[PDB]
Amino acid sequence: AMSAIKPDMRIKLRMEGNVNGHHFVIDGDGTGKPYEGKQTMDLEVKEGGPLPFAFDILTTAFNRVFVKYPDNIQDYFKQSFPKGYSWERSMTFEDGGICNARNDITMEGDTFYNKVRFYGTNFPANGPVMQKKTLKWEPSTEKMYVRDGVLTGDIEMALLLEGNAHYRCDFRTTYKAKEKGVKLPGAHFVDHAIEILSHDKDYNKVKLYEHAVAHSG
Repeated sequence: AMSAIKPDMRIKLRMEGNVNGHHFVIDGDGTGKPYEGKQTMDLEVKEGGPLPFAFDILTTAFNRVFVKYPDNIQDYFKQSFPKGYSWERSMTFEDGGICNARNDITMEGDTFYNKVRFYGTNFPANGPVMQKKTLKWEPSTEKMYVRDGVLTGDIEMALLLEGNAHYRCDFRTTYKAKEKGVKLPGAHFVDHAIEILSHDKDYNKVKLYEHAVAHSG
């Protein structure tokens, strides 16, 4: 049988968000190569712009289907389709900032649909997020393992800032296939690299790119 996952897929996304009380809506239109672990999104703020905080804190919320998995590691996410899966994420920043995010991922035809919710709070008014001092996320390694019976990914993240410093964050994401029969994979790692390829001056429009590869170390 031919895989539910097609080698060239489109992506549709809407995020409803609130960071330090600032409400916003962002739409995404993208394409990706699931078996190459590559995807590109064009994002557009639809409400609440210009955003008064660093766009970078949102970008990892804009799907682990787009990972190049070797044949010796079980691919939980590609096995989650056609039905799909969802994830919940906590992001705990070094200065007390805290974000919680969720994505519900479904498939219709050649397109992944993403229903994203994003909540951030406790960011200091003088900190780099509210002051828009971020430059990029550094490439990262996500540790995939089963925690309390649920596939979980832990990441030590780092935002490069203006002025020779990093702003660090702990990610924990829980991943759940909609079909409860999908077998849990063995522990492994996923290397990520996310980058903004271009953006407007006020980040109303952003082009985003991610490359990810799975490995056993």
